[PDB]
Amino acid sequence: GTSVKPIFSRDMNEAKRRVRELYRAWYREVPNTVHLFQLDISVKQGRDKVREMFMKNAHVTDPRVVDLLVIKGKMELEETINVWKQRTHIMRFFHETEAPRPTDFLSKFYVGHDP
Amino acid sequence: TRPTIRPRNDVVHKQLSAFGQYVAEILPKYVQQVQVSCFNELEIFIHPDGVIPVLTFLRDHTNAQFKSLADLTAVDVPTRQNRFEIVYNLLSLRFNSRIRVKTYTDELTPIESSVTVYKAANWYEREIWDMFGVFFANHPDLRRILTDYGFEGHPFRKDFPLSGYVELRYDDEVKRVVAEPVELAQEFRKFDLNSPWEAFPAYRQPPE
Amino acid sequence: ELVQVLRRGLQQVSGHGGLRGYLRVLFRANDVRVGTLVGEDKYGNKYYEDNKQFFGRHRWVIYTTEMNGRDTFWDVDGSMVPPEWHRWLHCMTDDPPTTKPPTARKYIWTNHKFNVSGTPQQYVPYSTTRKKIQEWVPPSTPYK
Amino acid sequence: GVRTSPTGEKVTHTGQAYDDGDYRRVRFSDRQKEVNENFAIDLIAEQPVSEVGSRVISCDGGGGALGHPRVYINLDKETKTGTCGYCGLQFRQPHH
Amino acid sequence: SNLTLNFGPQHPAAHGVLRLVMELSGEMVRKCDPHIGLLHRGTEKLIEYKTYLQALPYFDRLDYVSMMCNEQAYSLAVEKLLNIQPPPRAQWIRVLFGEITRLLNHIMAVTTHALDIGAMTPFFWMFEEREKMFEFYERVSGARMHAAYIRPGGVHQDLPLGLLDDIYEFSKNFSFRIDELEEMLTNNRIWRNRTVDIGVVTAEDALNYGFSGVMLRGSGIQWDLRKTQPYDVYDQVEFDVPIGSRGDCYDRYLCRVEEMRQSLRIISQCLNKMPPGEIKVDDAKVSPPKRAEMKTSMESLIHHFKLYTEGYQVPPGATYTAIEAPKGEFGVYLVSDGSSRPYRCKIKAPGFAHLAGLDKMSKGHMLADVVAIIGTQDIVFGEVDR
Amino acid sequence: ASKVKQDMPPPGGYGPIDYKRNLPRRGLS
Amino acid sequence: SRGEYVVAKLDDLVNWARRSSLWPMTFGLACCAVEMMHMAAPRYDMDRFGVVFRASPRQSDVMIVAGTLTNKMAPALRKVYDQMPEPRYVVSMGSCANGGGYYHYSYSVVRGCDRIVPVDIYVPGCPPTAEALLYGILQLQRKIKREKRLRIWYRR
Amino acid sequence: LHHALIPHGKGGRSSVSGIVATVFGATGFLGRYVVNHLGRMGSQVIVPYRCEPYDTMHLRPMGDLGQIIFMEWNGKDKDSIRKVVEHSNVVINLVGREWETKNFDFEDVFVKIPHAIAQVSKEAGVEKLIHISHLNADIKSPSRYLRSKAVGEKEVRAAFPEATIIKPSDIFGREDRFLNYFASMRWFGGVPLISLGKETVKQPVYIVDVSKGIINAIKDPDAKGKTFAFVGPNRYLLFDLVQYIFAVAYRPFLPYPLPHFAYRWVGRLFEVSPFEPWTTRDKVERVHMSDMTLPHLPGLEDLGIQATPLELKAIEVLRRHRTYRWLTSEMEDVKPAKTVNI
Amino acid sequence: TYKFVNMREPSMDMKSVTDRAAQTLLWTELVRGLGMTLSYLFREPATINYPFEKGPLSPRFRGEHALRRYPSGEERCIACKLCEAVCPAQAITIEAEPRADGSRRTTRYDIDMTKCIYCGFCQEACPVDAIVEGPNFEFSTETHEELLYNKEKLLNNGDKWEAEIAANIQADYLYR
Ligand SMILES: CCCCCCCCCCCCCCCCC[C@@H](O)O[C@H](CO[C@H](O)CCCCCCCCCCCCCCC)COP(=O)(O)OCC[N+](C)(C)C
Ligand SMILES: NC(=O)C1=CN([C@@H]2O[C@H](COP(=O)(O)OP(=O)(O)OC[C@H]3O[C@@H](n4cnc5c(N)ncnc54)[C@H](OP(=O)(O)O)[C@@H]3O)[C@@H](O)[C@H]2O)C=CC1
Ligand SMILES: COC1=C(OC)C(=O)C(CC=C(C)C)=C(C)C1=O
Ligand SMILES: COC1=C(OC)C(=O)C(CC=C(C)C)=C(C)C1=O
Ligand code: SF4
Ligand code: SF4
Ligand code: SF4
Ligand SMILES: [Zn+2]
Repeated sequence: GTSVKPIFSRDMNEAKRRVRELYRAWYREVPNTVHLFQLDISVKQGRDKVREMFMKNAHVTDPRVVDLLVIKGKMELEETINVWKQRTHIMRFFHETEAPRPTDFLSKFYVGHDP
Repeated sequence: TRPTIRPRNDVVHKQLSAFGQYVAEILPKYVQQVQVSCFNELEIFIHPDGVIPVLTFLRDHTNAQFKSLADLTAVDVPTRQNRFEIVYNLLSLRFNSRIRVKTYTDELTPIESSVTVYKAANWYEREIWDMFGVFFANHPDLRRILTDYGFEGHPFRKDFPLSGYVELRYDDEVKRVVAEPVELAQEFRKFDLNSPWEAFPAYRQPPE
Repeated sequence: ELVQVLRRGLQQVSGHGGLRGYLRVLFRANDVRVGTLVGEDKYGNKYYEDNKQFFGRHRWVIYTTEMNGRDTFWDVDGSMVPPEWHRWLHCMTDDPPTTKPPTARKYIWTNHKFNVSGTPQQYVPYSTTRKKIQEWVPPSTPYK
Repeated sequence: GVRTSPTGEKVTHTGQAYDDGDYRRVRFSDRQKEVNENFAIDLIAEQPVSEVGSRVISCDGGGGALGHPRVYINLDKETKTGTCGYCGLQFRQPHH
Repeated sequence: SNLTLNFGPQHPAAHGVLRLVMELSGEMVRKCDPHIGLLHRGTEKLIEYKTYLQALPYFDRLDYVSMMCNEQAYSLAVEKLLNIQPPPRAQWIRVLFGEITRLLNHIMAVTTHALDIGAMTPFFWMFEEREKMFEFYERVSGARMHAAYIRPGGVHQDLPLGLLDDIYEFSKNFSFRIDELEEMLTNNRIWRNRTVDIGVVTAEDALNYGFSGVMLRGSGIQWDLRKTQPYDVYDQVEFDVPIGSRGDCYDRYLCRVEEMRQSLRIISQCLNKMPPGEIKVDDAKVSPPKRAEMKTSMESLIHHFKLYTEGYQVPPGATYTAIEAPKGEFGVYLVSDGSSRPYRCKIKAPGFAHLAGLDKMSKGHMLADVVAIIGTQDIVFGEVDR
Repeated sequence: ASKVKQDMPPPGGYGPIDYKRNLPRRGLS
Repeated sequence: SRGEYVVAKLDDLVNWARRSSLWPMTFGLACCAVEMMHMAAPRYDMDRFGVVFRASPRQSDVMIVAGTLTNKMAPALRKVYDQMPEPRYVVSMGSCANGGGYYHYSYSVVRGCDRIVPVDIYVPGCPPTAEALLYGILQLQRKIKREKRLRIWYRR
Repeated sequence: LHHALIPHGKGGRSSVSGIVATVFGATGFLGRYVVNHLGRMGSQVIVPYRCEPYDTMHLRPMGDLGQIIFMEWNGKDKDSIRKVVEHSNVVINLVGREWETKNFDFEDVFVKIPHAIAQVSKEAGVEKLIHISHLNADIKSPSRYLRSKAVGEKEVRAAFPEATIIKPSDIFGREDRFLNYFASMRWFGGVPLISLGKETVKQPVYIVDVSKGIINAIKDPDAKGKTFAFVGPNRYLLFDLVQYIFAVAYRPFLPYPLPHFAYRWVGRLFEVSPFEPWTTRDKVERVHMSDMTLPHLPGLEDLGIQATPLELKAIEVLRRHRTYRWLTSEMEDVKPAKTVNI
Repeated sequence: TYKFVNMREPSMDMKSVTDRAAQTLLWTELVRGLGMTLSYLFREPATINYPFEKGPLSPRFRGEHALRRYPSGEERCIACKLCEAVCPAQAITIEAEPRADGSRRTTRYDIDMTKCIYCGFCQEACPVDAIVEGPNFEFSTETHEELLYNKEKLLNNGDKWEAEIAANIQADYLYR
């Protein structure tokens, strides 16, 4: 049994339903974010970025972890809708000033010691 | 023994012990332990499920009347299966007394919000959520309070690094403030200070 | 008692050496009070006291017009005061260096320097340690 | 005791001086390199050796509580002077 | 919809760094949402990375209007965990400088409150007195505000030979400055119009919202930590606790002025009853020895070395220690694991709970009324954000 | 080995210090 | 040459007008703002030098960064700096604003405000005394006395 | 490789990149981007400046402590160049002016100064020199500006044989004189275009692409004596480009044809300004001249850079030129213009 | 013991009622405030004439750091690293080695003045009075780098300010 208590969801089905509701809300919100913050990206770029964030935590199989992730996503959406975030906060998702780092062994061997 | 040593008060110690026994007798369902420190502070260790009843009793009981919540914070002890220790400090103006209530939780277990008992809890729980990642159920409005917008992690956890993972600067190409991985010109220097000789024999632990 | 104030003003005018010195001190320091001379720097600063003034205005300095290399007729700053007169002027002691000279040391600077920031002489930081790792030097002779 | 280097850079008392190939020298262009002129090693070498008539002497650096912690120095070795570990002052017993 | 406005952080009336997001209907305030953390420096984790002596200067910068009071609270917590007792002269010095610090804080609060409401002159009149008290601070410690003077052994140094005379000279005249400020503000009809019946809070709501200090006393609650839970020598001084009856801004302003007068009274008593003796505990495993002994005797040098490198160990245990700071109850929850570095140090700032109640207090008021209510809560964000 | 010298109040005590409110009436009817 | 003399005199006039009328923004962060207020207090009376606080960035000439700059606060400080009309000057006051100070190793603190805005004068101290801040302001006035805008324009 | 110049760190602000670069003309349009890119990875940057130091302040936050060093220099003084290149392993030349001043003309800024920089850098032992020319540089070009560019590139090659020459074409960006120049022409009400702009083809290139190309040329061992051509991915007729610029700015477009001699007269009239001229006769000629195609030269793609199209970066420049009504319009609204590609 | 601040009741006789009516209609308390401001107008201001006049300080004042010497010219610092250990801001960096004459001296002594909090803990910890907080407070710079002090700068500060530092230490060491 392992005797654990829930946050919101009983199993993975309800957790997936909450995930889908959060995704719908973010997808609806993206064009308003592009308009209000005067972003130079397109709506497609924003929705692709939204999709990318969800995919990152796709592997998780625990309903409590999924519930907490949905709570955090709702908090982030609330920050975005009320314009508590600024333009810099929204653009931090895109890492525009970070130089790309190669994943190949040779590139890493050449630059430094880090694995 | 006289000049440099703090004097102790035994009347307050006896009174606090009696009241601890009183509270433990009234609420056997939730009270796991009662302690009185030797500088006359009374603590009550409870099961998490009794956060709301116990507090309510202490707030509304005629003989308790702890109607002020002085502080509410968390302590992180990674070696415990339940990582986080939740501490309520209560003050009774009627009886001019103080009491401490303690419980525990882990990363995935919610604790019931005590805003219905004390209004002051509203921000404190938010801080606990921001700094430690402990979720409070039925909180009217739970979100970050201290950290920057979009900040990732809970900085008051023991395994969170002191300087964090990201740092901010102004970039002229994008004409805005940007975040990057932390790089320090001078690394913070860790000091190994503990003496290899035991200081306090009264706190020695059995050799297992 | 108005005539007393006016005569006080006329005496203030005449105590700066006439109209020229009075205007010079009026335009250099924005103040025309006449005090008692306590001492003079080797750089040219003059020090005055007037114990009837309230605490803070009872001691002052009239800066020199020419310190080490720069013209200080208009450009003066508080870092032009040498340390002994610095101790007297900030009321950290009652005894001026004229009556209570500092202890002489062979390593104390004989010439005070003011703040040098924004100039060629400014301080530039650098590491004061030697090289840590020594590299192998290959031989200068061919190997075959 | 400040000496110059082949590039003209002044040598500090710790002995630091940039090599000719070192690019960091560029930080001193149109500015100056701050060097203290009073080398403490030469100054402490200038002090005379005290002669005392006891096997053990005591040193506190002068000025009482304004000096260093008081230490005791043994002067049994005839072909050597006893040196203070804080001050650098030297003591000996009369010989010859 | 309502108009949404950013009040601060770059605002004269924001008391530093505060992002008040207000929802307004016209100039009526429908909702206040305080956003804080613009001065969150992560003090508690940093303290977790220091020895007990190294962490003391952080309490100077928590509430940078009442420095020695925070030093006193932290020192009392460490003393309780150490099971040691400061000497009497140190305790009398602590209470004297705590009352001087309360005078400084109350001057700042009242004058900047009046400045925000629109009266600028009393600020200028009283900041000269603030500068003289800064001179007292510097003469005792070498720093004008961040003294680091009060330490878990007592105080760092004894008083200079002429300090008490100057403190007496200042104290015998401060009451006339209080009188001039009162003549400017207390009976002015514009001041009363801007303060009376503004930000009324009931006693029960004040208790349940976690209020403390004047924010309780203005509503008639008869509470004061110096009278009910005295700490150093506060049981040996006589003073009255001012109590309000309306629970509004005007009553709290009157309470603060009366508390300044009571502070002058306590300062007089402390000046007359200063005893002789040492100024830190005569226990070299806690308090550092004198310099002359450290340069003369082996044990003194060893203890100086160890206290300045590793620091003293504190027996394991947890305490909650609170004081009546000028802004309300100031507390420390300090946990020791037996080593020379604290395991956890939670700081309780009265401004935290006071600002959390801003939305309740602003119901049915206007923008200028909210500015006055901000001033009446006596908020410094160094302690609110920590 | 002279007498202990410390910052102390003078023999007897300091003069009394006023602290009460002082707002004279100062007006006609 | 006549043009050299005329442009030099006009430079002197404009520089004097700018340094004699320095209006800092009403902006403070932490402990150091208390010493700023004491510098505005009667004993030092910065207003006697021509230094007057004004709330609006549009009516300000100098920004005094007096206190710790957090990561949450940095975009707002950059925004109010950008909204200052030019010429504008920045004065860094205290260790926190200078390089981080007591909170240099914190996760939420910018390590010196010069990572966000360019700085003209650094004032050391924790906090610097009101006298030290006044010294820094006068040093900025002397620095403004030294600029050669019209002479360099004529040299072009 | 001189141990102190061995790269260390992760490539961030506090890292060591092993680059010591002297950037002439670093206080201009391209200079700020080049200095920012060098300071991002922890290079030691030397900025020779002739202007008022107040105008260099925006370059101060671009580097860690001690990584950006400012020094005065004179373009006509060899010792200043010697002083500012004595310690660098890379010298970049971004010196240029769109108009001629009473003290410096095109021959001074595009031939004499680059030649002096190249010669002194070669004598000092600098191993890498980057020289910026124009894609349209021609010895027989009608424009004075282009002819001096060609002569200067020849002299730079003569003085520093192992130099890398980069020829961009009409860089556009926030502080440019290309999109801003055409947007500002709304103040006259109509847009005068020679032959209605229907016989001019442009291939504009993004500023960040040029800066990244300079950085990659610095870090490319194969680019020693190479000549590159930095151009954008699309070619546009001038009429279509100006129409798109006015559409992104949401301003009414009123193009009318002006004869060449009349436009030359207007350039003459505007040249008389003692300040920065609004336009010049040389500028008018350059605007109306088609961009050259040089397929034999390597380009941005040979340095690992995918050229950014104008359609993704026009809004960040032209949103400033909109009125309040059109300020919030998104970037995918303005129907990208037609390209004459192949 | 407690007192009330706002618990008085006005008199309801004709005399007091007419006095309050006169105060309402003739602005008496506002005139009193105007009189107070007029009184302050004719007082001597508290402003001092900086920089020709200076604010008062004490020998305990903590300012710019300096490294000191013995009267022979030998440095006092023996590289014990107590100041480095105690510094609350980690503003001090020390490297040391045996000197050519076998002495225990530093090869690196750095203070980051933009990290320092000017608490004076280093001078309390020092057992030979080598590192001190001097009396100087007017050392603002134009760049960040000028505030990163090395050993040469600190020794120069000591040689520059010893004449005042020794006198200041003489006035306070009996309290230490
Ligand atoms: C016609 C209407 C339009 C134009 C309006 C112009 C207004 C008239 C010009 C006003 C001139 C007054 C300025 C002179 C006062 C300077 C005082 C003196 O002190 O300045 C010194 C040197 O002054 C400057 O170097 C030169 C100032 C003036 C330069 C030449 C005068 C040019 C006037 C031409 C006017 C024409 C205007 C253009 C018409 C189109 C430097 O000292 P300073 O740093 O201050 O003080 C230090 C503070 N201390 C003393 C307390 C220690
Ligand atoms: N922008 C474009 O469309 C493309 C640019 N070109 C070339 O790219 C280079 C840089 O372009 P860009 O940034 O736009 O030009 P800018 O006008 O923005 O700046 C050019 C730099 O050269 C300096 N400079 C100019 N003249 C002199 C001089 N007589 N003496 C000393 N320094 C001087 C300027 O300094 P100061 O501020 O003091 O005057 C300035 O820093 C130039 O060589 C240009 O020819 C290549 C294709 C087109
Ligand atoms: C009277 O002029 C002044 C102000 O304008 C009203 C201020 O805001 C301030 C800043 C203090 C408030 C609380 C913003 C000061 C110090 C001042 O002197
Ligand atoms: C004491 O409380 C405080 C204020 O209220 C008086 C402030 O205005 C400010 C800052 C705003 C002005 C411009 C100093 C700060 C930092 C502060 O701490
Ligand atoms: S530098 Fe010191 S006084 Fe200034 S804000 Fe930071 S901690 Fe406070
Ligand atoms: S004064 Fe304090 S913070 Fe500064 S170097 Fe000394 S110990 Fe460190
Ligand atoms: S300055 Fe003093 S405490 Fe610091 S290393 Fe030197 S001798 Fe030790
Ligand atoms: Zn010795």
